[PDB]
Amino acid sequence: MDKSELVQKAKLAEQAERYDDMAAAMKAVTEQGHELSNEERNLLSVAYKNVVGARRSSWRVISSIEQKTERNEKKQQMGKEYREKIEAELQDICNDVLELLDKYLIPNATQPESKVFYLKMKGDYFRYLSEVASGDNKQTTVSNSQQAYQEAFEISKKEMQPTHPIRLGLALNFSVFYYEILNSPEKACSLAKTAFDEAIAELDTLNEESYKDSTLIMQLLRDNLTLWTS
Amino acid sequence: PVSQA
Ligand SMILES: *[C@@H]1O[C@H](CO)[C@@H](O)[C@H](O)[C@H]1NC(C)=O
Repeated sequence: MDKSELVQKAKLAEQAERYDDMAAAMKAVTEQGHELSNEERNLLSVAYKNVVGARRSSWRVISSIEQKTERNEKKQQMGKEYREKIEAELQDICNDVLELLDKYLIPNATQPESKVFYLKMKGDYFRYLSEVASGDNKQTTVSNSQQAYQEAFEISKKEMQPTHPIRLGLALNFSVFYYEILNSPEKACSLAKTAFDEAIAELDTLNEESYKDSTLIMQLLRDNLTLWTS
Repeated sequence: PVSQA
């Protein structure tokens, strides 16, 4: 089917708040093997962010409940079976996206913006996997995340302005990656502050709407920078 | 901590 159809069905899906449909559609467009427009690239990004965010919150909840003082060994068993059911789901979603990034999106990437964007996404859906990973499989995922983030980063430094949202975006998630995954506040605050001060240094020359999305992301960088340092 | 998609 035409991208046009899939993209419309995907937009319809978004308003309908049905993201499984949305992602499944944006996935179908990706698999056609043609570079996404910045619109189609943001539909996919949004689609899977919600499809996964559901399982993440689901997983976290069942993990907080499984933490509670539960007597019934049965109620404790099903708790694990359910947390693990949700994990396998959380895992499929990540693999599917990481598959798309590897097979279609990242290699077909043509512009520096796109490349950095998909590399940040690669880092994210490894960071997701690392949250519910175990044993040796964990170390692998945690590492892969950092590779993707890091690769994105050196492209953003060399090809993009400090105030560019996609670079501001990368800075945020990567700084967050350090804080939650690797449990390292210093690196987290280090990356955030740098990404922030480099931004205000050239935040006067860019004005109005190029400066809306930028500040919002710099808002979050600043919100984390304060919380973490306190 | 907050983030961005
Ligand atoms: C939003 O922030 C949360 C918590 O830091 C993170 O798990 C998630 O990856 C972020 N969103 C994206 C699209 O990276």
